[PDB]
Amino acid sequence: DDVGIMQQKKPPTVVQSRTDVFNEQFANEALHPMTKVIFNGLDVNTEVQP
Amino acid sequence: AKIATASSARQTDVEKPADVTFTIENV
Repeated sequence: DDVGIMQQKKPPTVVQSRTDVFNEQFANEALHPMTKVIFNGLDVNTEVQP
Repeated sequence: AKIATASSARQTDVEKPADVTFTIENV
């Protein structure tokens, strides 16, 4: 129970469905625990407070 | 140092054939 210093490991996250017509099929998918983000290239918080 | 990793080990087993000695023990 403590905050790690060395960087960890990731799935890693992937973008998918956005537009107003999909027609997805659900082929493949791996079955391993992963992450899927809706918006492309987010993670915006560049402010650093010393 | 940079990235946290994981390693593995397995306890080893060492044995030779029973060697020959020329020195006696008891009377």
